[PDB]
Amino acid sequence: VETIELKRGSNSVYVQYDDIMFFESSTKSHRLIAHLDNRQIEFYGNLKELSQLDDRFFRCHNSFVVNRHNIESIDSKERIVYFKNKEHCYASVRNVKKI
DNA sequence: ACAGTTAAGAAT
DNA sequence: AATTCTTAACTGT
Repeated sequence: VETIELKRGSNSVYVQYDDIMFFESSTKSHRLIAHLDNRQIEFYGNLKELSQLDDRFFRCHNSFVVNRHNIESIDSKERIVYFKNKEHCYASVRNVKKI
């Protein structure tokens, strides 16, 4: 069991670490979006604390924390991180080396 | 180094 | 249970 509580104010949703492809910032202030296989969950959190949960969670961009276990491939020239579910996000110039 | 954008603290 | 203001730290080139 590697469970994370995604706190939502009137409720919480619980997911496994490896259900999560990546996290990004929401356009709602102080919310993030957890990208699961084919669902997304909005919750209260910050990307910094998620990257500190576990070494699989890597801060590849100011707006993205990726789950290394669910990365399918990486285009290092375009700085695109592709996930097993066929979503993608971006790594910043300063962080792309380290993924 | 630069001009523009944004994550997350403080308050409530 | 959510929202704004704020500003240091980030962004790509």
